Amino acid sequence: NSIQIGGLFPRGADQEYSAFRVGMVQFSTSEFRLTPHIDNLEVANSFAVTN
Amino acid sequence: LANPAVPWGQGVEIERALKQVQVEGLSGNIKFDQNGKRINYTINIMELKTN
Ligand SMILES: *[C@@H]1O[C@H](CO)[C@@H](O)[C@H](O)[C@H]1NC(C)=O
Repeated sequence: NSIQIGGLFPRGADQEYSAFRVGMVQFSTSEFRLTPHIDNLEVANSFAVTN
Repeated sequence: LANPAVPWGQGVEIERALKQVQVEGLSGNIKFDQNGKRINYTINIMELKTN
């Protein structure tokens, strides 16, 4: 039950990704497991966001 | 979208070519600065009257 979910973290955002992982650990369940793919980028950049 | 994006060299030259142009047209004197905004233009101030 692997669920692929993409994610976008603006470079320089740390505590957000930290709380993200903590949320992944605490809310993890035997039924299904979320499988995030993290890619850091420039959030203001439209090209980067599109890519 | 191919990552990492690689730009063509010629582009910068074409940009410079476009920005360096000074011509006469329907908008009046046409010239641009380094950023591409209009410079040396003339905006006619008009008033609607009886005639
Ligand atoms: C042409 O426009 C630029 C941009 O405002 C200005 O700095 C410059 O003084 C202008 N030149 C003349 C001759 O009006």
